[PDB]
Amino acid sequence: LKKILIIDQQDFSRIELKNFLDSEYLVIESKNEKEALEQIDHHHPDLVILDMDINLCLKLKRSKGLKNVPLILLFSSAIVNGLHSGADDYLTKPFNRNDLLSRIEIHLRTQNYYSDL
Repeated sequence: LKKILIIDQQDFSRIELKNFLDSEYLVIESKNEKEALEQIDHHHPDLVILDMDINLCLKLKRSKGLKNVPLILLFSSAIVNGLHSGADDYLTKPFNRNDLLSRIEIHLRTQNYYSDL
């Protein structure tokens, strides 16, 4: 199973995401920056999903544990202006669960593509 780290301060949405993703992946939850970074050192996830409600993209990207690991940013209702750049993909909230699952699968597939390369 591929590993997905979710970072979200809001417990309700964090749990809704993990419950949804648990059927397909090994899912690690995190509620803040320090937890996230610690989970990265301990588990080295294959993909990271960051909810804006917690430039954290940069910080995570400036981390030796995220090499070749895509970051997906989820944000509510500026990013188009360039703020919080550094992520590999951006989904607005609420997100279509089926579209998220598709992007995740495509990003991991690309990850494998380069691994096999």
